Amino acid sequence: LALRDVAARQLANATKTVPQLRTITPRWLVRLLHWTPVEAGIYRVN
Amino acid sequence: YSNPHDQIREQLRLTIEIMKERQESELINSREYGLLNNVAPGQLVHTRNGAP
Repeated sequence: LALRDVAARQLANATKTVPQLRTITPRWLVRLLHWTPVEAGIYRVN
Repeated sequence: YSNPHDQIREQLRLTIEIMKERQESELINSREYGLLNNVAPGQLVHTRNGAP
């Protein structure tokens, strides 16, 4: 008998990931659109 | 809507204008300070016939 895994694991740093968000999508449309700046929030299409 | 006019700056500017008007009115009319209430006896004159 020797040191067990569960006891030796109390000394080990776990690698923690950032929280996984499953509803994330590639959002292709936003990446495919052309984006025009509107400096004062009003866009008039003549 | 802050192009070409800063909206916060205009709101603050106008607010300070109104407060400065109130400050002049208080310098004249306040009950604690205020010229019309801090007039000494003997310094209050009355018109002889109304008109100045």
